[PDB]
Amino acid sequence: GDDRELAILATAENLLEDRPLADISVDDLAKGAGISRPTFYFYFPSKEAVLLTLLDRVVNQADMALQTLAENPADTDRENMWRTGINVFFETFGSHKAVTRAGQAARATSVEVAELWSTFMQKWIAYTAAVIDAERDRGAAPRTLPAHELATALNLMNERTLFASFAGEQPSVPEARVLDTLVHIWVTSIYGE
Amino acid sequence: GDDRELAILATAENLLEDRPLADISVDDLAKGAGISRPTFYFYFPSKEAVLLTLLDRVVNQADMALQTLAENPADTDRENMWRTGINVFFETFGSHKAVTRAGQAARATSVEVAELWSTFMQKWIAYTAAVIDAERDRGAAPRTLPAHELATALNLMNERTLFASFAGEQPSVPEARVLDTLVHIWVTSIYGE
Ligand SMILES: CCCCCNC(=O)N1CCC(C)CC1
Ligand SMILES: CCCCCNC(=O)N1CCC(C)CC1
Repeated sequence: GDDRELAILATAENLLEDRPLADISVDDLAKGAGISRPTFYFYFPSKEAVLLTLLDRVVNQADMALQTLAENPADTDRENMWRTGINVFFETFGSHKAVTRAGQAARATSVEVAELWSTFMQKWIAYTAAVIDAERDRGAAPRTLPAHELATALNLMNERTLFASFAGEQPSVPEARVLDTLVHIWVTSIYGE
Repeated sequence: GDDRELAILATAENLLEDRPLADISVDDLAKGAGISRPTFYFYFPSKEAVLLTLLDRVVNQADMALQTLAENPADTDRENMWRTGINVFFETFGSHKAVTRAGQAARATSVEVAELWSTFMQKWIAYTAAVIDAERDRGAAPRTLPAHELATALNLMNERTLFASFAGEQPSVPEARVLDTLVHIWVTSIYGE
């Protein structure tokens, strides 16, 4: 019923590991899901609408996990608090590299993708800034930069840096080193005078 | 003679302020340069080869300026040393926003662009790492992260962050705040324990 939808989504994610969206046809999506081309079009208006949904589930999965984290503070030092948080994005997006990769290229092309990306980045930065302000109220962090400006730049560091390594871009931090690399820069910029 | 070449380049840069490369024709480039379509094709094989050259001159201008900077150390504190360096990329790319913007989208499309980007990023990161290692040998910076890993992440922060503000992306640091924002994170991650 809507299992067909889930089949189209899985087919697309599987196919995107091996070629870009450009070299995948609706034909290829329908085939994989075991439906006709016109039945495909019942569920989605384009291959692009399939990417968008994929990215939507990845982004919301990241977001929900961060909500679960924020509701249950891990009992640990500040370094470990930040690491646990950044890890939500490392694991989540790192488990969906094809979708991550395709979503990011699609930003230049698709206004819906760009907006979806935009909404969640705003949210996570807002959250980052809230935690930093809390850390300054507490007395644990110095009032250096505007919290929102710092949060913005740290989050953009994480987008670029997580995605370069996920794609094996030259240059990039190796994936097995990227978590530590980011946490250092976060902790040191948030706590440093 | 090759003034026609310079005319094509200026026409393209002027046109790119107002629409993407997709909505600019070879016709539009030839017109602006005051040549025929076939004479255009004498000088460049595509609109894309025109972008590539544009980006090449922007990137080399950035690079040469950093070479001039490295050869003549500005006599100042460490914060100001880094700021002066990051400023080379702020000013250079910030004076060529249309080209910057178009080059970055073209990375997903054009393998020549991606490689050109790749080469210079490797160079600037290598330079960043060399300066940090020097700062650790001097005794001025602690041996925290692997210098090259740190350099990689800081440079990727700068790419993403400079270009988001240049494009007025939501979200982004405002352009009049981005220099200070970056220098803070650099100095604090390089000098911090
Ligand atoms: C895919 C990267 C998108 C943004 C990455 N943001 C990020 O790392 N955060 C968000 C704030 C949390 C407290 C943990 C750190
Ligand atoms: C367009 C951004 C590309 C990379 C930006 N790199 C950057 O800011 N650097 C390079 C190292 C210098 C010592 C100054 C700081």
